[PDB]
Amino acid sequence: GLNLIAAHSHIRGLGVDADTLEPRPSSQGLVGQEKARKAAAVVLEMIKQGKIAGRAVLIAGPPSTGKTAIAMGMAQSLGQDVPFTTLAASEIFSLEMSKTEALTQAFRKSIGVRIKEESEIMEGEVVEIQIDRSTGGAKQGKLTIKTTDMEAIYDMGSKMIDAMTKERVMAGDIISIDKSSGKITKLGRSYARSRDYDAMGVDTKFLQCPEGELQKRKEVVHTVSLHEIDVINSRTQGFLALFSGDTGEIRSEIRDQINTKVAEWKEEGKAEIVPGVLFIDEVHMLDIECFSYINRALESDLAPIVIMASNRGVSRIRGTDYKSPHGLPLDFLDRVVIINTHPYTPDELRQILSIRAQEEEVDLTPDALALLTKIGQEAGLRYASNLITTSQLIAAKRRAKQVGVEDVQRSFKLFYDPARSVRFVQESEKRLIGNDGVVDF
Amino acid sequence: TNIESAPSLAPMKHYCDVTGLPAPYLDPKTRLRYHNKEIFAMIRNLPQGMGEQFLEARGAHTVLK
Ligand SMILES: Nc1ncnc2c1ncn2[C@@H]1O[C@H](COP(=O)(O)OP(=O)(O)O)[C@@H](O)[C@H]1O
Repeated sequence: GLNLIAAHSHIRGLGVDADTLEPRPSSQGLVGQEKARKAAAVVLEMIKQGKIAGRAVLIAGPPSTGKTAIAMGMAQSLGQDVPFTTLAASEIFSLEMSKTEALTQAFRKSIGVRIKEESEIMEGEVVEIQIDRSTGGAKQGKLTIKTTDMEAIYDMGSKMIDAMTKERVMAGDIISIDKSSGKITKLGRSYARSRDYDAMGVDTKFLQCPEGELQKRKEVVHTVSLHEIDVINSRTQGFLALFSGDTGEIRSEIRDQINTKVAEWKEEGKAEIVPGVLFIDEVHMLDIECFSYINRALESDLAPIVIMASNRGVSRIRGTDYKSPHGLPLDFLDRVVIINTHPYTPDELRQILSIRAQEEEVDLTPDALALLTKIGQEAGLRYASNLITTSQLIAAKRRAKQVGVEDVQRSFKLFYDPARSVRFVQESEKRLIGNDGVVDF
Repeated sequence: TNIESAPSLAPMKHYCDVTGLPAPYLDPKTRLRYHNKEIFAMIRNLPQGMGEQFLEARGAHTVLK
């Protein structure tokens, strides 16, 4: 149920030690990369500190050397506390709005405000409801409820009886009357009145009575970013825009006033600012018009730390014509700090394939694992990690239990690795459309 | 003369009548304001003849005739 095995469903954190920052070589999924994971650990421990600006760390490296893996490790090693936002750098080139402003919203999405305030709620099974609608109306009525411990009678206002016939509270429901507003969230049905429910399904869940007192205060903690407040204070009922993307060019005075009230909330002690992480995946797909704004959005007090990943070597910058390292201009490479990765040794390839095999729960003989490591030496991690999922299914064709050499050699036979595909293109020139010609036998 | 005593008409803050703490909810069996579940336990296992004396101390006992 919505936990389908992806290409990164085996990473359960960054995996490094949190006491001496030592990258232990096999923990929580990330296996093999040492120096880059220690530098990511240092960056991660200065994110949770909070006493630094929005800085820029560039995870540069060759393809399939674990860059999205390190970013997802830092995403899993923070929990749902500090806001992590992914941004593949082609969501910026929109048509609903401009391009620099679409980047500004992605900066504002990663600066949370965390405020904690209390509510008063009521648990409990309804014993019975009597409503004095007799021609009368919703004027007076009695509500008898109980927990396992308590039991009580309440009288109701008119604007509560109009919420009781609104949710249709039966004799046996497990409701949560939020006292400060009046909404009723039925948590379920009580088991002891299972006879008293006729208009339900044959398969219907039933709960027990709530345990404890019947009138308690909850300290809920909410955390919303500054872009949330910006989109809220933009129309009449404008929060729908951030669920439908129909927000446009937000005027800058609104952002300035909200940057003032967040500081006034912090100085009164009513609030607390949490700087998040913004991960700009594939940062080489930005033109120089973006870098001339990231060079100055990383200057203010309210700026999240930017982590970004580049594949290209000496390549061209979009918008302009002159080449540069990593596809980035040099005045922006002065800002960033670069972490370089390395290709993988074959034993690390073998144990990464072992983790990817244990994640999908596929049994492997060690001979097939040796053959698969030999393939991954010559065709990369992605090809072998797909040959695993193919070979399990090919073993399931002929009703086998463990995969073997006779199935990896079929998966290697049907599905070409991209090197042999490049050889296929080079040896089938005259029929494949290069630029001009089509020859038909 | 002697009919100058005046009643009231205002919302009253109802307190507990077992203890003196502020109590927000009563009972169906004995109609006692009570603070929490310990006082509810001591209400539902008290010996008979006293659950009416609490309403006697608060007033409106309504003893039989
Ligand atoms: N240290 C590691 N531990 C486990 N799996 C890894 C590690 N490094 C890379 N991988 C795997 O290799 C694949 C390529 O990593 P990824 O970061 O997606 O490559 P790229 O940097 O080209 O995006 C990923 O699917 C990931 O599962």
